[PDB]
Amino acid sequence: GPQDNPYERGPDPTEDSIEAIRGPFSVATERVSSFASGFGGGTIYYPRETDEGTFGAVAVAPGFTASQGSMSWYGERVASQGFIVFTIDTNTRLDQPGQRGRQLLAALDYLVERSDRKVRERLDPNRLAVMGHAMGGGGSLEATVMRPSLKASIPLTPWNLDKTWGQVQVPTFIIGAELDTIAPVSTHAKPFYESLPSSLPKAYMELDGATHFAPNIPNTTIAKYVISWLKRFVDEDTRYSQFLCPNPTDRAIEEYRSTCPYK
Ligand SMILES: [Ca+2]
Ligand SMILES: [Zn+2]
Ligand SMILES: [Zn+2]
Ligand SMILES: [Zn+2]
Ligand SMILES: [Zn+2]
Ligand SMILES: [Zn+2]
Repeated sequence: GPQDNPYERGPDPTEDSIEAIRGPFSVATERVSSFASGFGGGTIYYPRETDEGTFGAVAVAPGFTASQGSMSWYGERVASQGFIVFTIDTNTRLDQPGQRGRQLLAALDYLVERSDRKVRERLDPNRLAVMGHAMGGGGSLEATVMRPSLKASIPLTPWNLDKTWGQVQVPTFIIGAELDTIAPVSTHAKPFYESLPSSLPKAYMELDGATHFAPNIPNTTIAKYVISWLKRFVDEDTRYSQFLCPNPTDRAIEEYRSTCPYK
């Protein structure tokens, strides 16, 4: 309940509520011009109801050649669970993971400093996270090295030629696609996960039968655990621990690794 955690938002969760296309908050959007400094603009999805307090935020990057449209479904699916979600475009579609990491941070700074009052008043600027697909997922990793105060990081089918992440301090949930041929899990997702410190709160979820582009369309397995990870780490909301620990066993999951329990 709220008495034991000022960041709890929404009713106590169930598998129904974390699998739902929409959570308990209605959502509005603020579009941000590509002319914004430091990144290519995007769309901010935010909860409309203010009666429970302010919210943490997650910036969400797409992958190589891709635009915010490839990530749009995350916007309201996650924001409706009580988050500000900023699906960005990058400066160019050809940007690499390091560049994408810088841009994720620029998008977060935009939320804190430059966003429309409707967004700004709903934001707890102390509770920020990153997520991204493919090179954008490599960017999520990069952003956490650049800014260790981030609360959470969710690299989705991540791509990065840098395979070493032993300096990461941010709780990181990597989602792999078993059949990925662009960012194969053998050489991207799994080594990244294994390189993160074993004392870091972390998880690896591999999706059975999934291709590289699985994160770009609604996927209930991705959504429910993205929501749970953000709740646990952005909101410190231990009502969501039940879904993360012990390891999920959903049929769609090829394998799951974790450092449960998350103290
Ligand atoms: Ca720009
Ligand atoms: Zn509570
Ligand atoms: Zn490295
Ligand atoms: Zn499989
Ligand atoms: Zn279940
Ligand atoms: Zn079911």
